[PDB]
Amino acid sequence: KNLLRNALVSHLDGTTPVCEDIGRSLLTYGRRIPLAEWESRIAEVDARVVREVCSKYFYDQCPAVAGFGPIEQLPDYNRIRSGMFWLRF
Amino acid sequence: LTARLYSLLFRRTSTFALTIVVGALFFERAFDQGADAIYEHINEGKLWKHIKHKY
Amino acid sequence: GRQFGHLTRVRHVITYSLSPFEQRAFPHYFSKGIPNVLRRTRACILRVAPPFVVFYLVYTWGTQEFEKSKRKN
Amino acid sequence: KWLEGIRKWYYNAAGFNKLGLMRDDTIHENDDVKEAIRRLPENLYNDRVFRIKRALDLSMRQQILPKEQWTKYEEDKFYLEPYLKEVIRERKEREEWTKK
Amino acid sequence: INIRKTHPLMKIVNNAFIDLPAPSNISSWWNFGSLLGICLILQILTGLFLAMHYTPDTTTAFSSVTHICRDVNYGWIIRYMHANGASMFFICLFMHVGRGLYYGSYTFLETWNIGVILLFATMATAFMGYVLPWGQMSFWGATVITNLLSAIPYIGTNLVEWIWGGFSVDKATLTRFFAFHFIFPFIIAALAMVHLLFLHETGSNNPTGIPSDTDKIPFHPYYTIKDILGAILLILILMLLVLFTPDLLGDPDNYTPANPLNTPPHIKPEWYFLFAYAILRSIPNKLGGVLALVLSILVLVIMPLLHTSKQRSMMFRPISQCMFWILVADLLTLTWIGGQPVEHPYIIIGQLASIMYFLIILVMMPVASIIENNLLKW
Amino acid sequence: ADLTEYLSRHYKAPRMVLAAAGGLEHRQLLDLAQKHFSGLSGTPTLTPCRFTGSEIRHREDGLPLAHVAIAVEGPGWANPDNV
Ligand code: HEM
Ligand code: HEM
Repeated sequence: KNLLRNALVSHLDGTTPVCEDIGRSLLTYGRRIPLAEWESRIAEVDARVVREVCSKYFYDQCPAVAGFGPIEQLPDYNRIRSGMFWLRF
Repeated sequence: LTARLYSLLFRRTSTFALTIVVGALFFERAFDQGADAIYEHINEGKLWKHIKHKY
Repeated sequence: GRQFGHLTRVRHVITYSLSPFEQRAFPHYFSKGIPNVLRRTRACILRVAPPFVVFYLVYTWGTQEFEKSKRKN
Repeated sequence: KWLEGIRKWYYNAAGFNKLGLMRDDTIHENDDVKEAIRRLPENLYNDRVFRIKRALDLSMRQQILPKEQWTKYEEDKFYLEPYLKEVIRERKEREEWTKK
Repeated sequence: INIRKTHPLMKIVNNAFIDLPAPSNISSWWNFGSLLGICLILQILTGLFLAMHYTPDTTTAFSSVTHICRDVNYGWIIRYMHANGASMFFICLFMHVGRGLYYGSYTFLETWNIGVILLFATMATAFMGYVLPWGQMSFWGATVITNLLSAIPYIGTNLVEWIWGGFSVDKATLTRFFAFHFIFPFIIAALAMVHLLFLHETGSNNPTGIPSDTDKIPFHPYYTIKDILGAILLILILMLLVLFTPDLLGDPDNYTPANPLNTPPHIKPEWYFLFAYAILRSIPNKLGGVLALVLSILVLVIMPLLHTSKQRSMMFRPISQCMFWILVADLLTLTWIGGQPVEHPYIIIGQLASIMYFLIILVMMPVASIIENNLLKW
Repeated sequence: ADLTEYLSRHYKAPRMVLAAAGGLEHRQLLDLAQKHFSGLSGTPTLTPCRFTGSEIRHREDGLPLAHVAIAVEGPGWANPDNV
């Protein structure tokens, strides 16, 4: 959470990232959310909600894998599917 | 039915194993009754239970 | 003979690979499996079958020769 | 000569044309065949392994190609044979030099 | 890092069953390795439980196995599992050999030699296990094949009196054969590990003969579940054999106490030895017939040294393929002629079939190979 | 012709944002918007897109390094679960 705070603050420095942020906020939302509400929603975060959301968006998905180059070592897709969900090893 | 079943009994491994052992015992019981009923049903008559039921 | 990493050197190849949950369990079984097995059957009729009909003809010939020898006496 | 027609009947009944393969594909491999494959340009080598992998896929799934993409007796671009000739002649060169 | 890549046993497991680059072209004719392995461990278990209730003596064996099949719980099905699993093991062994001859994988030389030695060991284990129930058929067949070993001049007489423990098949011979059938599948498993070692040195083979190093799919979990499919197919066929028709394979005379005087007229070995036996009785020479059998196994040794083709398999050589199917029909012909009484037309066609066997595998293979060779502008 | 059609359709009335960040005045900014961007006088998309989930691979051994990416379907914008 402290890394996300510092990353967002150093992300929005200057004028170009600020104006880009205003444009992208008013395109996705029609409005701009200032960073204090982002700080409050950072304070709305504990590890239990995090592992709930990660259980929602990772736990036995059907991912998209793109390989480029000498990718002989890269396993088959079913190896990714087996190692995706834990059987608690 | 399917969404309910996957959302309950297919996301924790140990609960999955426990419920398939419980259902395996229940299916073992039901298959005992079904198979014994069928095999006694297609060979009625010459079976020892009725000849013992004579006596 | 070894593990992966060192076997071949192939450029110019892109493989598309589909998710198993993406497609059906049995994609067009009856509309494809029957003509494919008819083609694989026709691809081996005159190579596989003419030994066995020779087997059955020599079977019946030697059998009826034994019967004819054992039914006059 | 009618032996060409016999070769045509054989090349029909072979099946690697139906798999879309050339004569330079199904050679059994000794080390001389390995040297001969190594003595090839990059384009034909990559086209050969592309043909091999397509043939392995269509041999696994067994859904063999339509009639139109099948190679023929005339257009068989056989190319490994002079390289194989040079490799075996170098091998006979070495054997003759040792037995001399 | 990864527990599979650190523990030394798990490194062996990883190199054996996980990171094995396998050919993606192999159909159900390559499941036979797992089939033979599961047959072997089930034979281990069934013979082990039999040995927990078997008595190795001439007086007590027949009555004790009767006590097993009538009194010990499930011993009847365990005995049926052992015998019919030997038969299923033989079916899978012949088709493993047929794959190895048809798809040109016999170019693997020392792996083929290890397989030949495994074939010797399985024949010996099979024969001595068949001797063990102390039947009439087993007694007379053991006497016949013991005299076949006495066919050797000046060495065979001492060797047969050395393996007797008497004048004939007596209690010493019975217990010695029990010991050898009781010990040999461990040695079979060890040489099977050696067989697997040389194959994982080389790498497995596809139907094409072209090495599939550009198209290697792993051994897991694809081939694991495919071998499970084939194994449970073997389970259902084997168990339906032992629970529906137990008598389609077993001899009737096998259920008789051994009479040392009878020699019943339909004396024969079991069907997996009749092709070994049809070569014998259709050649009027004792040493000549047993030398013909030993030379048949040596022909199976020879056939890797006569591959004068330029492909690997006969998949694209249809003439040699048709000769191979004629050889398949000739093998079943020799087996059926082994399953007949000695009769004069049967004698004629058995001699013709055995000489046809030798002429096809010995002579016709390089002839067919060189017609296929010179036909293709070579 | 298609370029003119594209420029005439996919730009005009609701779907454009002017944004200014830095040392200026917002009142004069809207006054300059009144001065120039007024009178533009402009006058049917965004369907849910099916995520497939699959694997594409380019065996191309001429290059030394290797590049492997893996992803799943992202949730979007209207969720604090994105945070
Ligand atoms: C004693 C019984 C045998 C066992 C348990 C056994 C076991 C195996 C196993 C596990 C494999 C690897 C998987 C497979 O393709 O089946 C294999 C392959 C092979 N075996 Fe055997 N084998 C036996 C008998 C033989 C015999 C008698 C031969 C012939 C000499 C033989 C020749 C081969 C060959 C050539 C391969 C490789 C085939 C390929 O690459 O596809 N095996 N065997
Ligand atoms: C080391 C493990 C093994 C042991 C301890 C063992 C033990 C026995 C015993 C005690 C018998 C006599 C009882 C009976 O005939 O039912 C027997 C018979 C037999 N065994 Fe084994 N055996 C073993 C492995 C094998 C294997 C690997 C085969 C071959 C697949 C085999 C094939 C046979 C056959 C064909 C019989 C004769 C079956 C009959 O006539 O009833 N055995 N074995």
